[PDB]
Amino acid sequence: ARTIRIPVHMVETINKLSRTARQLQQELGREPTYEEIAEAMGPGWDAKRVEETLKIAQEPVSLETPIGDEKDSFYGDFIPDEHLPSPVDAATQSLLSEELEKALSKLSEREAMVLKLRKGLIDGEEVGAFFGVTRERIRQIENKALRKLKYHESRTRKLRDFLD
Amino acid sequence: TGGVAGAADITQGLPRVIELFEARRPKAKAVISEIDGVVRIEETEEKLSVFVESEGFSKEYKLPKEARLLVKDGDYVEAGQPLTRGAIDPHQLLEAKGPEAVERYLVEEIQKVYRAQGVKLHDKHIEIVVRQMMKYVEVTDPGDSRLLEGQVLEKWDVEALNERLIAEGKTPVAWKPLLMGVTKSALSTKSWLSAASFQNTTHVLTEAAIAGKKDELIGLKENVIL
Amino acid sequence: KISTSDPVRQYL
Amino acid sequence: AFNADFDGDQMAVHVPLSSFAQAEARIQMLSAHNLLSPASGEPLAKPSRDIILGLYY
Amino acid sequence: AEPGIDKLFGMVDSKYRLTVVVAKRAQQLLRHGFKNTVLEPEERPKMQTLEGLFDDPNAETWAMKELLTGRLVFGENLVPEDRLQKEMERIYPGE
Amino acid sequence: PEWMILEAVPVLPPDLRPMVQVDGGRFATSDLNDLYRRLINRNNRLKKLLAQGAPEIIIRNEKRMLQEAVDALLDNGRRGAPVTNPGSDRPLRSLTDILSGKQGRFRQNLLGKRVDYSGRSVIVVGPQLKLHQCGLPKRMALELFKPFLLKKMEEKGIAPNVKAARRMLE
Amino acid sequence: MEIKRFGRIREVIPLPPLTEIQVESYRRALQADVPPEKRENVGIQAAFRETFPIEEEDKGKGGLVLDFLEYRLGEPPFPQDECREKDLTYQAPLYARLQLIHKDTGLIKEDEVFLGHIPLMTEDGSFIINGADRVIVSQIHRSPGVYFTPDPARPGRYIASIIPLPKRGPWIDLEVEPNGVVSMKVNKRKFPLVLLLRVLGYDQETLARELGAYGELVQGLMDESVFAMRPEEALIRLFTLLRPGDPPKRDKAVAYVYGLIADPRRYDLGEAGRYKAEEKLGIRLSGRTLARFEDGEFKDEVFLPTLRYLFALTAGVPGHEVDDIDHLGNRRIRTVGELMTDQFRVGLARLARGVRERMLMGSEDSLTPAKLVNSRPLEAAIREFFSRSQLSQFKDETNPLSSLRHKRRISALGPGGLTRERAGFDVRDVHRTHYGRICPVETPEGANIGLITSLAAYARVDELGFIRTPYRRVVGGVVTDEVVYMTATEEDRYTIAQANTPLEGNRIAAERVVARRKGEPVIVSPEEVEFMDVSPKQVFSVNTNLIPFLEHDDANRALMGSNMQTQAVPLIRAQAPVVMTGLEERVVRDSLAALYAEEDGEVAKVDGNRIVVRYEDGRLVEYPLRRFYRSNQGTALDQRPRVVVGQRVRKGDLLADGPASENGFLALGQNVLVAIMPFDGYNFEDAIVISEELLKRDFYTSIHIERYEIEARDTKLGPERITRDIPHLSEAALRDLDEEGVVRIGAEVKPGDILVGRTSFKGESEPTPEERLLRSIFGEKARDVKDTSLRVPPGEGGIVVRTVRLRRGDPGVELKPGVREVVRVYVAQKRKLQVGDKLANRHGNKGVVAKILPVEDMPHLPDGTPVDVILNPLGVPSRMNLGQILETHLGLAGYFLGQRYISPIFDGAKEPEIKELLAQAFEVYFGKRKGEGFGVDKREVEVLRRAEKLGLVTPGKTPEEQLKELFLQGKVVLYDGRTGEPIEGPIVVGQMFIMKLYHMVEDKMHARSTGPYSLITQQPLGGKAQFGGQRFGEMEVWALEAYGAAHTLQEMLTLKSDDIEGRNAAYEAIIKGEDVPEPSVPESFRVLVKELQALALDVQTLDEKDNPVDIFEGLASKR
Amino acid sequence: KKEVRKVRIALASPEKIRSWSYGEVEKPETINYRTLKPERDGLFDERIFGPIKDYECACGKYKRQRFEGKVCERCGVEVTKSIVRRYRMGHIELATPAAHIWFVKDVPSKIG
Ligand SMILES: [Mg+2]
Ligand SMILES: [Zn+2]
Repeated sequence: ARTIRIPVHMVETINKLSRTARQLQQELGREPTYEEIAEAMGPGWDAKRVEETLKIAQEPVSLETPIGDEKDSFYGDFIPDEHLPSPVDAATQSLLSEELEKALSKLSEREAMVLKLRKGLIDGEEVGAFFGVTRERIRQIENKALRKLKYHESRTRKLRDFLD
Repeated sequence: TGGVAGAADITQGLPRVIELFEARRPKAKAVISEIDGVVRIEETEEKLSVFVESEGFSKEYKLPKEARLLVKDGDYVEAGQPLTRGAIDPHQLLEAKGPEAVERYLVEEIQKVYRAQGVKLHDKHIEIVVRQMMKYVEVTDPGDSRLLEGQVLEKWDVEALNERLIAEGKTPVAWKPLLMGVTKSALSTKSWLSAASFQNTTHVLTEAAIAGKKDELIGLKENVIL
Repeated sequence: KISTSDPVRQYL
Repeated sequence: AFNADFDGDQMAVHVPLSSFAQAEARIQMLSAHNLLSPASGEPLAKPSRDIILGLYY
Repeated sequence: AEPGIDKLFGMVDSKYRLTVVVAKRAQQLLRHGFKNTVLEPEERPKMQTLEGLFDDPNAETWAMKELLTGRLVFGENLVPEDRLQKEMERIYPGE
Repeated sequence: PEWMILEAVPVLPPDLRPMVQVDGGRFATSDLNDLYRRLINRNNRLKKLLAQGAPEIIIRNEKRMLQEAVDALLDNGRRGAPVTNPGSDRPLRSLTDILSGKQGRFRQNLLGKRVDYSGRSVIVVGPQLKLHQCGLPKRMALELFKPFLLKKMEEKGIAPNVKAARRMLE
Repeated sequence: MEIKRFGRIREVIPLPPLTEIQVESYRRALQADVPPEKRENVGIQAAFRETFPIEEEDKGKGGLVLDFLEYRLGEPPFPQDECREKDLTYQAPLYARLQLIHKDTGLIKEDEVFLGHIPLMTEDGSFIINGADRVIVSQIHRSPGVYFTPDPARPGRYIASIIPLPKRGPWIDLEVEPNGVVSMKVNKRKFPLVLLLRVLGYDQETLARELGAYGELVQGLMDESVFAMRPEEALIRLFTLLRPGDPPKRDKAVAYVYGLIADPRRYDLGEAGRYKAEEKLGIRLSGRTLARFEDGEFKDEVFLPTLRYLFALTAGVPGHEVDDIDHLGNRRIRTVGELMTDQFRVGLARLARGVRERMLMGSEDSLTPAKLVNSRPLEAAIREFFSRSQLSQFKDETNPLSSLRHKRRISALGPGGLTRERAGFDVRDVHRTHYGRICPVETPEGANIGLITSLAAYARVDELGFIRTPYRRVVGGVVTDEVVYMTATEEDRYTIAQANTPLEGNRIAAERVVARRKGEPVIVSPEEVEFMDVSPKQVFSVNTNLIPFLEHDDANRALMGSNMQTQAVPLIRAQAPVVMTGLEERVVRDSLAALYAEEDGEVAKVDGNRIVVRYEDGRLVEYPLRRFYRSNQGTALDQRPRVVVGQRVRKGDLLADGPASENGFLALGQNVLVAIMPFDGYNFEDAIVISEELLKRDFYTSIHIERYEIEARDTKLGPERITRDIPHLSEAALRDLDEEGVVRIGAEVKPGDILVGRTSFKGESEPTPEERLLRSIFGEKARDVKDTSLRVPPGEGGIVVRTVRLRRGDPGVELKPGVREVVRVYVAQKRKLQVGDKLANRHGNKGVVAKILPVEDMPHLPDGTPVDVILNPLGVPSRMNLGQILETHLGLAGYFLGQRYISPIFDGAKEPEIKELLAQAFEVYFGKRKGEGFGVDKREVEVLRRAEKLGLVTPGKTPEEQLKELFLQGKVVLYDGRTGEPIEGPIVVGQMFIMKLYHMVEDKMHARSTGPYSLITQQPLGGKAQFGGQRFGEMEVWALEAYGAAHTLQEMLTLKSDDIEGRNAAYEAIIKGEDVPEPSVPESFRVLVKELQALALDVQTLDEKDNPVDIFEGLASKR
Repeated sequence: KKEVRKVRIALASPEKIRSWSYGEVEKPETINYRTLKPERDGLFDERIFGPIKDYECACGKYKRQRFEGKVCERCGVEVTKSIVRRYRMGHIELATPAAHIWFVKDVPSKIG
């Protein structure tokens, strides 16, 4: 029945929810606030629960639908896009990577690449970050290289203007 | 143009310019003279009648009550000459005085409208257009593809040219100059791309597909989609 | 033509 | 050329990005070059309303 | 209008050709270094915040300013397609 | 010509028949997807109907539906018109309707697309201006020629880099 | 200042209450102010009665009878202002008395059930649906009757038509095609126009002889005698003719349907239909429509008369039976009441539909309250009409006038069942009957022309929507002060004359005086003049009547003038016209701009916010004044007190002025001294040159207010907090964000400043590996929240004047789901006139400011006073509205004579009278000049020389005398200002009124560099802050195609709109000063190919030699 | 690399249906709410149509550009952004064939 599959339990759940809203419509003259529904439903029913179920109950909408004055309006053009780098972002990655690339070379391919690769290449482990050399040389070069890098980048201000 | 009422004879303004580009049978047509000969007229009560004849033959022309005759008992009438007063159907004039006549009629009949409305546009343009209304013809003596087919005039000048000059065996591809409306002229053309745009996107394709059509891109509409 | 009728008729 | 009067008419504006698009734009699309109409060999840079009125008087 | 546009038009066989020339000349003017010009000494390109147009304002305004002179050569097939870009990098510095 | 018959139904890409998060938490998907499910469900119920055992009437009955379905995605309305459930008696845009349609593809492929470096304002007579030129609001010019400006900012001391030159004008 | 008014046509009766159309309809609609005892039972009460007696008898157990007693609605949930502050729909509560009967002993009466909250009307005539004041526009269509129109294609004979609305309810037609058939069609198929008469009881003999003895067509009636010889059997026979395969036996069931109740309308049993009858055809009515159910034997006093008149229409002159459809006596105007009552009854049926189901569901007798009533239908129904109807719209309060006209305009489209989009030109044209009933100017430009137009001055909807234009009676050569509001139709039976006719009182004055019989201009004699036109005013609409010398302006351009006023923006320096028509007063008054005094008294306190007056009756009331309120369209509405402390007020005198009133008179723009000559090019086609001086004084200046709004949404990622916290960079931008979160009132906001701060979460579900490193490098511990803060959109903002925040514990407000909390920010801004703005006089001269000149050098008169605006002459000839040129002349007079005048519509000022005032003006101008000590310039003399050589001044007369002549002509000498030399030739100048027009949203010059993109279509899209690209249409493509713009066109198709990979490399290339790249394939192309592949077809691009090539870069090869 | 100089529509061979396709959409499973991810093999599956994230893979074994043209050992994801997710095709394998209405209901039944 639904476009977004819903387990049998959620289904009956929804039926009971609907039925209950019906008996509640019966006398208030006020389409029940999600307070009644909780009560009338039973043991573990709360406002967050009902607001949630009825949100899943609404079937989707036609991405293609006649909008405004149905003269010729199709709903799906109005939604923007997120993954795609609006030019502004492509330019970002260019300078960022070129400048990040210049700094990475004029240094020690040691604790800089460790933190560059550990952070920018795979996933986000000080100890498990450096090859054979323990934590003391990690923090040692991480914090001393990271600060010389930052303080000369403070001189020739290229990075300051937060690329983000 | 006009409205069915008594005797409304011509068509003015844009309405006409539509009746012209799109080859159409005017409201109040004018029977043309398929034959070039001499004139003869008759008296009886109901319908009039003009007859054109040469030492060879004569032809009967039914001219009902409303038809005001331009011709008189006595002189010559070239082929496709106005024998009734008013509008002329391009297909008929095509048949009668030839393409040259139709083309020449269309152009000038079109300018008739604009001239009368102050606009002064060069013939050239209307010509370019009309030409395309005859880019196609009809077949009656096959070679490569069966007879009843309407195809592009120059594309046959292609076939006939190489079939009689480079590869022997003169298989004359006999055709019949065909004139078709501006709408139709485009409605059916070489590139399906262009046809998909306006006609029946649904059909245009179906055919283009079955036949494995290679749209050589020439023309701006088709090459723009790309 | 129209699909309900035909099957209905079909098994009925 | 553009049938535009100033009772609130509004015109759009575009930009030639390629050095080519620019080349054509200012060579064969620039106003001050296309003075005679394609419809008639009559000019289109004709002194409109106010100019005549002046030059006439 | 623009300087000797008539003169220019006349120097080509086709209107649309003149456009391609200028555009391709302007292209090269920038890519290989902007000093790739044929007429800089005495009376040349110029802008007024200073007289600094001498360096890089409008590429084609130059192209046209040279083409109007008789030093450049535009052909259908003047010099073989790939050997051109090679000889030009070799002789014009500025990057 | 053996290909006119269908036994393998090409399915249109996914991002082209999105499933998206809207307002409040609403969602929105290309109608095409409800039609697709139509077919896939039927096609599957079919397989299982053959396997379970097969009483004739029921197998054809389904094959019929199936057929119908295969029309639906391709072109809706040529034979009956499919509807999303009670809400909108609307023809689910068929792949056809996508190409041609009221406001379809080749169609709006020629109605227009929006240029990236465009602008529009009220016009006003420019008496001293020469045919050659035109008066353009600097304020407009700035956005219009933004990237051309950015870089030119870097060529001068006004800004260190692009991203800078950007925030400089935000 | 003094007022002198020229025309004398005794204005016999004042103009009607300008909103009665809207006010009275809703009055009769819902008769709630008066007890159910009062007789007016149309509308609600009617719609009620119509569907209340629910008879449900047998299928199981029934005998149901639910009956209506009395309808009562009385206490509004909330009040007007509260309804606007909070999003609320001001509606009154209604619950009528109901008692359900039983076939078993017992009748339970469950008194009240409040179903349906129905909106109320403001005293002005406008509504308040959701936040914005809305209006219900009237409509037009074929009034339910019966007419005979000429047959379609066969030139032969015409056919009859019976029109029954509601939609459900037959549509009859009678046509005779004599080789062997007759045709009467209800739903579609045809049959003999006699089998029916036979059913009713009309036999061949009595029928044929009495009806068509005079009509030989009788022969087609007695033709199929075989069936005409069996009465009641003909009843079953016709049943059989209908087609389902129905039971022959159904005693009197279907006959009932075309009989008494449903299908035939239940409208008034006297006029709503029987009017169209007794006058047009037949005579009586024995029940509303052809109706009866007393003996089983039906009576049809309508079925025979229709054929009676077809035999009559076809055979000669019983009268001349040809009905011109467009006669207003054929077309009805639905007043608000009807429009609501219909949706109210539609709901009643929906209600009565579900209730019937519950007469069977309820177990035993206790089924009165909840068992029978559910308020779900009526609510949705009526609610849908006030908020979703294509007819109810936002009040257009750009200025009171606008908000009024918008209240009283009449549309075509709408229900669809009265007039859709297709049929046009016959309706769109100004029919003859439109006289005093509809304006012929008012309708808007564009496709939707003539279908939508506001009514006229004295136009009034009588009993049933039929605009009656008033016309006074003239018995013999005597004219009366008595008036008859006549129906479209009856207007034709008389010989009517125009008001321009020289009148001595009751005496007509000229033998051969004009009159117009029926749409035909006819020179009649005083003895034939049966009726006379009421006024010049009734002929047009209010909105139009406000034009000075309408008389001299091309009806075409006068339209522009009328619509221009609807676009007038209130200035903080309103000014009445130097020359008015006479309704400015009445407009402001009948519109609810200014605040008038109820009864005589004195004033107590005069605050800037209230005027508590003391009436002589021993009472005193506080009159608040909407200080600064936001109009739907963002124009200020303030009531500026004009009365001082302790003042004896006359009943009905302005206490305060409305948004645009100076002194109880309508005032827009401001009368400005203007020279009417050419300047450089500054006024070329339709450009206007303005004197800087106009800005020195706050002359054209107006206050706007936009209402920026932002919401704290509940994401599953975490609530979006609204806090002063703006995650990434400066306190500089946090200043005016004083209140934690909201911006401080009275702060100057420029484009790009935070109006409100909000914090949402960074990703969709997961954090960022790359952003993980950066944060850690300079400050790991960073708020991973995203800046989503309402900012000042480009364009402009002013100073914040009010703010609204609705948090968690809602008072009595409606917060949408997911919506945690809302934050409104009202901003205000002064708009001093500038080069981009457009101003236009009432005549139609519309134009834009092209240049603001320094008072230093614009045209100056001999005495140092210079002109404010310089209008181009050329704009006058082409267009034909000399009226402006006439205004300027009277204006010049009023300038020196320091007086304003009132020139009525066509009776107003006359060329001699103006030349007369000009004469007086010459003395103020030049008289003081004589005494002040000096005479005439070398300049002044010089221009005279060129003036006589011209022919404007009688050669040989003294300069002093010559200049008088020249002034009387409306022109004076003007010096350059830049040179001080004179402008060869006298130039007219004067006090012309000119308004400033409202700046639409589009106006805000858009401009987009890069921005969003649609999800499915990859073309540029805007919205909130990024402008959105411009459309490149086919017409535009060709433009380029025509040029050799190859690349430029590719660009527009690739890099600029759809080339995904294109636009990207594009930007970047530009950024690195790299000549832009060569276009990749357009997503339009790709989207297509695939859309195409989606269907069996295979589209493969090919090479030089027929071989593949690849558009989809590398994503199509598999795996 | 070479200019596109000719376009061509031609009929679809079922074997070419499959050639363009990736996987078979075999179940009406859009996306299941709890996780807004593609349900089973269904209409949106990542194997069938493609990954939904930049240069990165679904699970993340390989995450940047160095190895841009290779696929993941345990899960299949070759990458350049989700544009692949919008250009790839999947096919449904029909039990007992049916026919194109485009060819059967045009006026001239191309099959008739
Ligand atoms: Mg305009
Ligand atoms: Zn993986």
